[PDB]
Amino acid sequence: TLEKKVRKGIESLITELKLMQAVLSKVSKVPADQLDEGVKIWAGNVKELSYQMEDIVDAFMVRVKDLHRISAALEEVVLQAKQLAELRQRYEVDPRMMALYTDVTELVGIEETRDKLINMLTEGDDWSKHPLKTISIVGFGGLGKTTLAKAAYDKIKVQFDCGAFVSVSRNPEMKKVLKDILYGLDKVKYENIHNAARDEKYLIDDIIEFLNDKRYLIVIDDIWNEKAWELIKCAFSKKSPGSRLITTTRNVSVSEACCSSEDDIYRMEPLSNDVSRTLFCKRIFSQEEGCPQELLKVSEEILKKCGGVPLAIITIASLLANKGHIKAKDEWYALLSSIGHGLTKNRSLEQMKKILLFSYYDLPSYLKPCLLYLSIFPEDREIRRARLIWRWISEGFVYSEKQDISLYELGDSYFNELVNRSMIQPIGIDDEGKVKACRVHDMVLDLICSLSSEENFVTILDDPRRKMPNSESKVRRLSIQNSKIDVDTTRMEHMRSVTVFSDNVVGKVLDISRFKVLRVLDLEGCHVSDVGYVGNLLHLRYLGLKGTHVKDLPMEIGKLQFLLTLDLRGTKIEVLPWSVVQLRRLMCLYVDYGMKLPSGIGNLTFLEVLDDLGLSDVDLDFVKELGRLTKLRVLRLDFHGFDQSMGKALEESISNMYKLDSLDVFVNRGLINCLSEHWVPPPRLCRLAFPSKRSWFKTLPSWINPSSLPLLSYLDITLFEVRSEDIQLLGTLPALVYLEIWNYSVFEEAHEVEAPVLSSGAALFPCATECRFIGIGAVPSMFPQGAAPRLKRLWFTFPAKWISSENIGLGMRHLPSLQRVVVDVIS
Amino acid sequence: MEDIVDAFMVRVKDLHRISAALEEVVLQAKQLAELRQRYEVDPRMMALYTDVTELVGIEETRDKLINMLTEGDDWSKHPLKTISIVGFGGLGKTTLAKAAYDKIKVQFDCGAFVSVSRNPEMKKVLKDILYGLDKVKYENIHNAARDEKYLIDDIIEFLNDKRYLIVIDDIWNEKAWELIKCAFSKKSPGSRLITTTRNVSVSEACCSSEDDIYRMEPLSNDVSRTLFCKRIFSQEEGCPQELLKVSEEILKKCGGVPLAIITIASLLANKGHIKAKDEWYALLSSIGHGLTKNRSLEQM
Ligand SMILES: Nc1ncnc2c1ncn2[C@@H]1O[C@H](COP(=O)(O)OP(=O)(O)OP(=O)(O)O)[C@@H](O)[C@H]1O
Ligand SMILES: Nc1ncnc2c1ncn2[C@@H]1O[C@H](COP(=O)(O)OP(=O)(O)OP(=O)(O)O)[C@@H](O)[C@H]1O
Repeated sequence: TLEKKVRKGIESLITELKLMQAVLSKVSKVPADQLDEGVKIWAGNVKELSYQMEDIVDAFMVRVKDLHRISAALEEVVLQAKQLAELRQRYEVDPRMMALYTDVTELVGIEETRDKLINMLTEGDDWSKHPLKTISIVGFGGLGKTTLAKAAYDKIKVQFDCGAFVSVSRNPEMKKVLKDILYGLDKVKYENIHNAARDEKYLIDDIIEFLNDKRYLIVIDDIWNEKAWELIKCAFSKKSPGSRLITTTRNVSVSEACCSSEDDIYRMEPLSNDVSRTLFCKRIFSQEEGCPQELLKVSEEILKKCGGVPLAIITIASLLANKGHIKAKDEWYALLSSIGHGLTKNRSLEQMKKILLFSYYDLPSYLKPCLLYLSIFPEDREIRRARLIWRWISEGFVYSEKQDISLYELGDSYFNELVNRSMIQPIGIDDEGKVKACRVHDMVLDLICSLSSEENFVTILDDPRRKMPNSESKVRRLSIQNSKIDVDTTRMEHMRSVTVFSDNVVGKVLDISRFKVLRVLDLEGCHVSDVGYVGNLLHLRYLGLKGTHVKDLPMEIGKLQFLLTLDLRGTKIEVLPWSVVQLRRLMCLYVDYGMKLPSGIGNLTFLEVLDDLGLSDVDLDFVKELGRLTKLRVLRLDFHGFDQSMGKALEESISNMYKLDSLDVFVNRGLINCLSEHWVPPPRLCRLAFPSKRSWFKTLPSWINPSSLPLLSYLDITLFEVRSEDIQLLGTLPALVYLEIWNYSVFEEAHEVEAPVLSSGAALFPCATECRFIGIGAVPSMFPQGAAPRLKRLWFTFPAKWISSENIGLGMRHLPSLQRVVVDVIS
Repeated sequence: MEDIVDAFMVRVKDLHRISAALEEVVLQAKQLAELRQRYEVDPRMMALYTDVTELVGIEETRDKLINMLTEGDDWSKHPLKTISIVGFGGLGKTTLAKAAYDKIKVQFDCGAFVSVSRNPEMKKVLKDILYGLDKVKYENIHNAARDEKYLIDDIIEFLNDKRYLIVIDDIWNEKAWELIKCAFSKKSPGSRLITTTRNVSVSEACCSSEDDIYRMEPLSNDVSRTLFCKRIFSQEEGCPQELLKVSEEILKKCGGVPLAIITIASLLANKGHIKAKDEWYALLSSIGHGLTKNRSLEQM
């Protein structure tokens, strides 16, 4: 009856959504420089309609009284889209080229870095008989990559026969690039080469035939989208000893497509603090620095902001001193406040903003919003990547149709794709084995915040900013920050998300239940426990309550039929309500071992990651129940009171799981009567940790074999005894990037540190960067340096009575950077 | 709409439902109309520049081809003849032609390796033929734009009293080739032509005799095994001993196309057999339903 017309209109809305998203993606490709203002205004209005109809369709999906409301809203938004239609019909060089021409005696700190680039390629030019090699230089935004290549280039040209710079832009024309290569080789024979119009191929043949019996040193820079470089590499495919190539790029996934060797990849780092200070004082300051003595702290704090990027500091210095330091200690602070939120809205600085937006424009779709989402988080802090992944999934930024992907690995791939585009610095390694958190450069972060605020993507309340938009109704994302004064929340009815950063004003001034529709709720670090209204929120996906003093949670959580996250670390709650099996969709459950889980967990079939499951006073059915739901990828378990044949029951029921990637079991000072020696492990596994040290195994587990579980890269194992064949067996394993073994009896009984030996094989360690042995003697005279090619640190124990022995054959420099080690010695 | 029409035509009470469906289908047609109005290099070219000492099995077929066209070179007074090579997808038809071309080249006075696309521009093709014949006299021939005719005459006059061995590959739509044939119409004994195409029905448009049409066949199982192991493995195939069965089964699906084998060998060795017995089963199972949606496989 009435349901049929709305059920029919919904997919019409969906088709319109697809068309609008297509045109929005097309119009956002062009830089906001060639795009006329009329098309841009129309695009903004289209974007607003896009949000409104997404909200209507989502309301329909979650709800199905209300049908009348949905129908009325649908007719209204149709009228709006119609009316917007006829308005539109009714009313209708490279910025970095100059840098290339800069005075040589204007670059500070260049010579040493240039020498490092030269002698990593010309060391084989001595005996220039080696096969040709390419040296790739990587970096982010602009930090000397092209200049350094030219300094090196202009230095070593007497000892070759040819050579040229060629640049490749964002969207090259291959014939143009090839004509540029031909022109630079010889400008006489190929003087009018840009007029000849053959093809992409005959001129490749000509360039090949030209470079026979010659050493040249061709350098190509700014190569993006590796598929473009696979054309040029065919021009360089005949044997030519003593010839070399240089490549510069912002994509670190294209550099390994060159030179096939990680030692040839040149990661280059920002300038050091003192070098950056010297450059900064060379531009503004004439010859001395001892005059101010009052803005020195200001210069320190400014140089900290730019970090090390020769570009940022060059631009800021040019802005700061037009003629004899036209500004002093007041507008310096005004600039400092302006950066972070609004610095770029200025003059002579917009030059560099295009150089930074190059990378943002090169991003494909489905990644522009993911990058723009970073504007939510504050200026300088590490951002846990798991938080970003779950927030992205809950927001709707991640989606697919393949059904062979668990929609989480997809988000991880998006994050890694952001990393390799040289836009966010990854730092640290988490407990799951991947990047822990990420940090974004200060200039880039402030620049993207402005770009996001050009539309209504987010809204930030900041004391330095202290600014509000004119339309309170059209607010979707809010980021409360240190500001705690103007907390008006009246006319934000369709609020997509909200998050609060370390504020005690929350709750007493905030009223969140008033947000009838809400998709994620993030409450890191707050001190509020009054959660009794989340039952009213039915669109919620992400609910973060880490460190929130939440003592208890409402019984009616089961109503939140759509839900994907519950983070409950650091909370005061110790028992979950029974109304949690009622949840049908979930992917993560971050709980601590103290809390007690109600029975019925086996119904949460869609669960993807489980963390810190406490097994205390558990019956057999509950232990067996975890095995029916097989979608886990990460599982963390600890226990105190079930150490019986139930252990073997669980150990067998785990093997039902076929998608694990990590595992770790925690137990106090006991033999592991859980893992049985006749049991198949999951086919896929990477981490397999065991962080307890008071615990031990009697023997090396039998199921540990090179045959099964071939993808391991981490052990953290501990055993009572040790054998000289166990180490050899561990050497049969393929990857095992990380190594750690503990000898329990050594630290607990009167046991002597013996010297195990690898008798069989040659290397048994192709790739193990880290190796740790505690209570086990790993003498470095176990094999010549041709055994473990990559091993940055090694730990072992050396008894003092072996000083007089002859088995201590160290002193030679092994292949990896193994000259830093402090071995624990025992008398 | 076509379902509505067929329903009416077969049926002729149903008039009421048919009419209702008619007006509502008109409704979606109109609605979609205004909804729409509201909003407004060759992959196989790089393969040509591949290392010679990587091909496996080219010599036997290449020697057979050379002596089936060069057999009359002794007493080089036989009239010119053409050889068509027929195949599907990638079976080195182009590579084999170049392998033969690079060997018997010193014993001709001219020669050109010229390609034709799906939709050729005849002026471009003939300019390419001219440029390959002599790169000095006809250096900037691609700039000059006379017509389809005078440059054909230029070719004909240039090919007076010479033996050339011109090879033209990837001819589709024989109506294209019958224009090129007029370039080679004067008697020129001791000179020959080589033609490749994925369309067998345009080969009998060439050479007018079945004995010259060269059907070419996929690789044998042994040669396919050698090429498959040479790309992935280091030097010995008997080292794994445990994915050998998976290897032969996955090789059976490619059959003998040096292409499928080359793509699978590249995709299956990212860095020294990235994993075994699991991803190889993934690629065996992924044939049929989703293997195409993958990475660096789109190039084929
Ligand atoms: N050591 C240095 N001393 C002084 N100025 C420098 C130094 N290195 C770079 N610059 C200047 O900083 C600007 C950075 O441009 P650069 O040549 O680094 O671009 P790039 O590294 O190729 O980055 P992009 O990939 O964005 O082109 C240029 O003006 C350059 O001259
Ligand atoms: N016998 C061989 N040994 C090794 N590699 C080969 C062999 N034959 C072809 N290849 C490789 O496989 C691909 C074959 O290209 P091919 O010559 O088949 O194109 P083609 O026959 O003209 O077919 P298409 O109709 O696709 O153009 C190239 O990558 C070639 O290098």
